[PDB]
Amino acid sequence: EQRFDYVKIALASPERIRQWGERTLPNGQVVGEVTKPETINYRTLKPEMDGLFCEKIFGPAKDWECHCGKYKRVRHRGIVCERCGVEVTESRVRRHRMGFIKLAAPVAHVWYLKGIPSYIAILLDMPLRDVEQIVYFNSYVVLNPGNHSELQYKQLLNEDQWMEIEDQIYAEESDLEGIEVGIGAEALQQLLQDLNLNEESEKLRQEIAESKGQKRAKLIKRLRVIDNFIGTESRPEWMVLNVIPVIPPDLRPMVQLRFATSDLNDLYRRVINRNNRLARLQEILAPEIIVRNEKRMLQEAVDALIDNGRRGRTVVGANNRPLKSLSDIIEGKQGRFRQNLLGKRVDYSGRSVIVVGPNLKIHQCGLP
Amino acid sequence: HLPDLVAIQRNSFRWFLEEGLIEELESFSPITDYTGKLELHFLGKQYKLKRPKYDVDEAKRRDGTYSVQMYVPTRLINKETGEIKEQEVFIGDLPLMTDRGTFIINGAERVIVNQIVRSPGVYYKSERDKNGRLTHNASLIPNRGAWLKFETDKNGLVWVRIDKTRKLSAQVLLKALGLSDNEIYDKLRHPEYYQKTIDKEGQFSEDEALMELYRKLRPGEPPTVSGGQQLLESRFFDPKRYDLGRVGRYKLNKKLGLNVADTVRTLTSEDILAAIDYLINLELDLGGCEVDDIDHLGNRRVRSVGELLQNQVRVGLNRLERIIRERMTVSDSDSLSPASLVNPKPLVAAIKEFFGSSQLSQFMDQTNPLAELTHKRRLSALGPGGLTRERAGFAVRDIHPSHYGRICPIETPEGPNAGLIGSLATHARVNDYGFIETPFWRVEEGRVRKDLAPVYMTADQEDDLRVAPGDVATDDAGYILGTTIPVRYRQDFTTTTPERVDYVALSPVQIISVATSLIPFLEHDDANRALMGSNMQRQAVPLLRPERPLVGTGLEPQAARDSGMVITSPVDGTISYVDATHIEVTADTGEKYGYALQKYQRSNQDTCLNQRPIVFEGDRVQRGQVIADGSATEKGELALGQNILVAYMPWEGYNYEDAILISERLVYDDVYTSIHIEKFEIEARQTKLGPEEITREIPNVGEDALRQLDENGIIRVGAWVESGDILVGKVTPKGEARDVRDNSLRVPNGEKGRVVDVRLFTREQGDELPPGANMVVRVYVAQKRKIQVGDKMAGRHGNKGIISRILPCEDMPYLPDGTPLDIVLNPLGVPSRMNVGQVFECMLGWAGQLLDARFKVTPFDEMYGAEASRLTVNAKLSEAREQTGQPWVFSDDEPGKIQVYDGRTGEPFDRPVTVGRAYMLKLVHDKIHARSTGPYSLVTQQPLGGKAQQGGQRFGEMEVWALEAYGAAYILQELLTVKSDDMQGRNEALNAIVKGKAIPRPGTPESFKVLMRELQSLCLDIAVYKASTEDYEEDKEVDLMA
Amino acid sequence: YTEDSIRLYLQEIGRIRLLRADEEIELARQIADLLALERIRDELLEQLDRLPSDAEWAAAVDSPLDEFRRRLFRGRRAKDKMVQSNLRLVVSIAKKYMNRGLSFQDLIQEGSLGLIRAAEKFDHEKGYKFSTYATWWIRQAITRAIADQSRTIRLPVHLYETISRIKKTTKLLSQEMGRKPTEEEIATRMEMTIEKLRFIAKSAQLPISLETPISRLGDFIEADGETPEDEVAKNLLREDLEGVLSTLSPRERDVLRLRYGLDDGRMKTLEEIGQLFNVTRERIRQIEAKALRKLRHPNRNSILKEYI
Ligand SMILES: [Zn+2]
Repeated sequence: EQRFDYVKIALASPERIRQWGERTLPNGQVVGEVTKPETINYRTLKPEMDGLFCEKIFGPAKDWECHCGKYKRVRHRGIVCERCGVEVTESRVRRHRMGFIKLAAPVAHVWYLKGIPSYIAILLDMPLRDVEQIVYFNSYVVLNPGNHSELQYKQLLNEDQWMEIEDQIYAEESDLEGIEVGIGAEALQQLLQDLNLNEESEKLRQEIAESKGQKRAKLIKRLRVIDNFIGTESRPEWMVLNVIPVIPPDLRPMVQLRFATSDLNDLYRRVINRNNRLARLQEILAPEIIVRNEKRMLQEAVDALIDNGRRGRTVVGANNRPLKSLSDIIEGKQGRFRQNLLGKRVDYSGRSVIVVGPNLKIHQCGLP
Repeated sequence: HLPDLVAIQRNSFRWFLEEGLIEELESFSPITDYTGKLELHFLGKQYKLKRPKYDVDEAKRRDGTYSVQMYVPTRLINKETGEIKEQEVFIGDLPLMTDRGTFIINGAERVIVNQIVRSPGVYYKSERDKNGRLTHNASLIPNRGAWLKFETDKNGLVWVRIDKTRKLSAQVLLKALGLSDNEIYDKLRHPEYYQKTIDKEGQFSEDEALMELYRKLRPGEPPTVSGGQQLLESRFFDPKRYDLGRVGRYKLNKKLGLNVADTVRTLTSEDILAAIDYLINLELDLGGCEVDDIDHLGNRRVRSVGELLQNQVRVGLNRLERIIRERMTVSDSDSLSPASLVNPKPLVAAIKEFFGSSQLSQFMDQTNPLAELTHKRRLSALGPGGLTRERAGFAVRDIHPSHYGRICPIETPEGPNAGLIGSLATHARVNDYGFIETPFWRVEEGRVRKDLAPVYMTADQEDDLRVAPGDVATDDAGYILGTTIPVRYRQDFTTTTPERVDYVALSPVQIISVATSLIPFLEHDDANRALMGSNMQRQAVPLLRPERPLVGTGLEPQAARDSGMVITSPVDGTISYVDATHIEVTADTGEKYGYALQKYQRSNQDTCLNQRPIVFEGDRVQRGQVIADGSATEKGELALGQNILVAYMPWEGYNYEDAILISERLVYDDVYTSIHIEKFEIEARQTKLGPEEITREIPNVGEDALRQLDENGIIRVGAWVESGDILVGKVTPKGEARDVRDNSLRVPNGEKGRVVDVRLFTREQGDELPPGANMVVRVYVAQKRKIQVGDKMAGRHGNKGIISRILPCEDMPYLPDGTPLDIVLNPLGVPSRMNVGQVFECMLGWAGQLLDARFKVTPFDEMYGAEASRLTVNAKLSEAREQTGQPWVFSDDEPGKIQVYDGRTGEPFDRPVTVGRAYMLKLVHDKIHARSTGPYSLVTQQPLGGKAQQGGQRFGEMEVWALEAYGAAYILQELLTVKSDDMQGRNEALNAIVKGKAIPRPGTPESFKVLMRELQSLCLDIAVYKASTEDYEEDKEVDLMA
Repeated sequence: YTEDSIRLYLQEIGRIRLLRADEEIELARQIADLLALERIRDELLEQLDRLPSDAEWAAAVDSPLDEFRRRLFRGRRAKDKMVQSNLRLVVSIAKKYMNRGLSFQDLIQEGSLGLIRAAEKFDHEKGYKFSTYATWWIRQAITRAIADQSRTIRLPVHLYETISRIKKTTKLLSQEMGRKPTEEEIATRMEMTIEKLRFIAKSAQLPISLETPISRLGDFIEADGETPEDEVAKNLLREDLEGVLSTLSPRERDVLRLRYGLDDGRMKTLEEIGQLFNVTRERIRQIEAKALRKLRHPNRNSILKEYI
């Protein structure tokens, strides 16, 4: 009698994000990836083709009208054009379809990085500072101790220390084999893929049995998180993002009064610009420092998109005010829940000054 | 002795013009490039000013800005060739302050508010640990720059916390300054206390001091002695990054006891050493040391337009210097002239942003002259450099004893701004450092010396003296009468012999503001109702025919001469020409003076700013005599309300809980009727399809609705427009001849009146139209509003009410002479609110009507007798009774009460009631709103909010809780979905109602779908599921977005 | 362990020592060798329609695979060092546009591409310092990046140049005439129509954010759609039309519905009804006229007169 019974929330895998955004065309071409940081054309005021407001990805700007103007009127329902490949349908779909952005390098979801419980840190059993340094390209991590004697698994290496290790490994007399180091969110993804949850659970349970005090409490928290992951059948490396979803364009409207634009457009443009620059740098074999700085920039841009000002500096706008990111929409007294779901402005309502009507009855009111 | 009331706003601009802009130009004058080849000198002492274009009235009527152009002479000097190309460069456009203390920005009157901030200097504080001793810290705060915090630990250690970084022992800072141990040992008075820190932290030398300072300030970099030195020089020693200010230097010298020159405005070694010594002495309780209070008005300052402007000019000048250096070094050839070197865009932008978009420049309050006057005398604790609403707490919003005679303890807002905005007192003034002063008369051997001139004094000065209030009574000549006299000593109230009083306040109203000084019999009112009355006196509306109060207070003629709307003759002669728009007076032996009067203009608050003449043709006129008067003045003095007959008794429920019952005479006698002028605007733009045209060829309209258009598509001056009437006819080229679309401007629902002005502005006429517009039409519509059910009426003593009934004058109670009353007020509201002063004014007003007199009673009038107000009122009423001859006017058994009869039946009420003449005001503000269906929000598809766009009323979560407690499920579900954002259920419900069927079941509101999409966009795989019915089936994910 | 990102990049930069002119010349020779070798490989890619193997590429240079690979490495490292040691120059140039639409870090990363191109096109034989040639490329890359990434509604580079020239002409006229020039004067001086000038002025504007305080701007903007009220004069209308259609003969009404697309939204010709219906073309025209003539009478259709 009711359409849905329960609401379930889980950790999003990249496959799910792609499914949310990837839709196929009759021609066989698949669409749903935002590749250009372009919103609209300045002269025609018409959305670009592979941008944040594309009609081939999100839907036609005008209902039952094609982008190029080949098809118009309702008569053409479900007819994807051929010149531009836009689906002639209702424009309402522009507020339901998402599309996605594929990242040149993986980034870390700031929610699982910078939280009161740091789930990445708890799972990796590492202090939050070390995880942040690895993520933001301030230290290396020993993904594999290999054959070295003074190197331990998951050990932070400074730049000088890594240079010394490089000198050791490139010595003609070195028996050192199989040492691996990593920096960035890719290293975190490798560490998260290394975790075998069943064995970690068994080891933690055995250690908890022979433990007490704060050590027991910390191992209890680790076991709780690990058991949650075991039950949910979700891989922990999904906390490191390879693709990100794009919100439908009607939820970040770019209306004309001048053009008034949502802050999501600017944040998404930063993400796309940095991702494209990173891809170019990886295509021309740029110096390693430049590529690493671009990866750090991409991580920061995605961070500002997910929650502006949680980790680093706050991205201000044209005026010195914080940009409203995705997290700022669903929280606070001005957030979605408290401003639009638990309380709404309603129709069939009026408001006026009240005077005393002494001849009215208790069940009556005087309405102008 | 009242001086110019709006002088805090003039002195700060006269100062800016005289020596505020010069100091900032000269402070940045010598600009040099990096090669040191070219140098720009700004001879800023010779800045000339170009006369304002247009005019004040032209700027107002054109919707422009009243400003001048600034030109400074400059000289570009080539360091080698020596060619100097002297010239005068355009610096910017400076908006000018009018004769009334205001600015005209974009054709609107604006006022720069005064900001109360913390004064620069050094402030000591003692903090107590949960279990530890008292530990003292000192904060050094400049006019502009970085703060220098000192702290004493529990073990006797001295720490410094540059900026908000980690602490560092004071030895590092003192050695980095370039001081040997002997000098810092000698200057300190108790050197062993600092020797403990020296021993515990190790004697740093200068080199390692700078190394550690650099290491702590900027971690991660290799320390460098020069690096540290430069960091310190840029932090506390750079004249262009650290400014103590004149007040900062003055306060530092006064507190620390130094002697440094007033010209040096940066921190020096002496300063820090002294401050440390004072902290040590305060720790050791030396005797001449004391912690500071930050709410004291001696540690707080006032900034006005001059200072705030100076700062904006400084920022603009920094940007300009950056641009100049960039466009100076790049040039490989000395083909540059000073005209081509300076770019006035950053300075113009900074000044424009300050005057148009800052939160310290405010849209003028212009309801009446009192609101205008108190808007220029307002002190704010909020702004760029003050407090924030969430950070201001209980301590900041209270009355500090040091407010006595400088800030009014009554006049404030109510709500979130309570205690954060105040009003300057009557006699208070601000000196050139920024501290509020107040005047006193000197008292020698118990004699008040009014022959000598008032001695002004600041909050810190009048802490060691014993100051008597302004209500103390003196005998012939000046001796103070009595044996005990109230005085204030060290922010405390005591009593002394009148031979040990040092100063006496000038007036009894020296403690309150100007709006609160206009309330007669104020000492018989509660302070909360006094606040209400003072606040509501500034919301009164100028009426069609104003009238002076009969029980005025004496400050009315002075409260109206500062708004600059009353015209007085400066000349002792005769009047030769009187007109509705012009007055001319010929000096007895001299030239003719001519005045033009404003007529039916419009204020920021849509009231009318009329001006009418008082005199007649061929009239003898003396100097200082009123010639014309404003919209809220009668003959010289303020007039915000009217005097009407009032009785205090309950009606048949129409007086219930502050409601007001009035007579119909207030409607047909044009009492409490006012003129309100509104402005409507239409814009002709250029769309991609084409431009927009103003014409009478409007589609889907008949000639019966184009009667009053001026054959150009615009309504005519003098036409009566009702609701929905077209004002300007416009057509847009829509895309789908039969192609034009109608978006002509029409009167909003519920608005009517006459059209009095239709101004047109097009780019051809030489007007500054918006970027994408091609015609701006502005229409002004005026109307006369009468008192009606739902309007707010008020008195000067805080008694507000809403009119609930307007009775025909043969139903209202009447007097023993046949006069029906004008208003009946409930006495139930008087004793619980303690505004007894209203019961005194009425009675005195009654006497004043009967004696054809007007009484000027000053507040706190009981210094002359034991009960002065009551005795004066009783004597006046008895005198009126004897002069008139009617014994029913005044009765000895019930002084203030006389017999009143019932207009409906003719029977007298059981007991006499209190009647009198009361001075009541009609308050501003258009609030009735209703909606069925209208515009919706973009993201949530919920109805918009706002009266001007057919907005809905919000159903908050408290109302949801209320409906949940009732057990209501269907009212709640219909409100939440069908009437707000069920995008498909709204149309179905509306169609069912129109057709008469049943409203169908709702669906999922649009805000929920928006939230699910946003949560998915946060990389959350949240979804909605339908459970499987049978056993061997999986739960199915439901698609809401379909 | 600082949290600032720019300062961390500046430290990472400072760990590299500036090159000397002889070092620049030496690296330039190795860079040229790498470029020529890359060109050759590109030739092999055209010949093979695939990436050549290192052995095939070594064979194309008549070089032992070891020697060739080491030469390749040396060249890679040389170009890497040339870019790496000049990043300080990139930062020095990029700091001069930190308030134009791109953040400082974006200016640095966009100028790095220009430095890379400059290091790819530097000629030691020219006998000039690398800091002179590289500046042009760094400046060009940053300027292009600003032109293509500073605005939400991106404007083409020619539009930026047009706006700059308009500003310069306006300032020149203001200096010459001693007053603010009018629109017509500027349009004549620019030899362009006034409408083009107004179009440029309108397109140069920056988009205002939805959250500008007015309370935010985004809560005062209506939504595009059909008012629930305007949808009810649609259902109502069709019914009225259908009623008057019922009065017409069955064939007649079918003809009308098909000739106006009342069912499919698509107006059909004569010939589609000529084929779909029984009789052919030139018959449906008669039916259409004989139906309209019935409707045109004041009877059976007068409500719709007000809909006009
Ligand atoms: Zn198409």
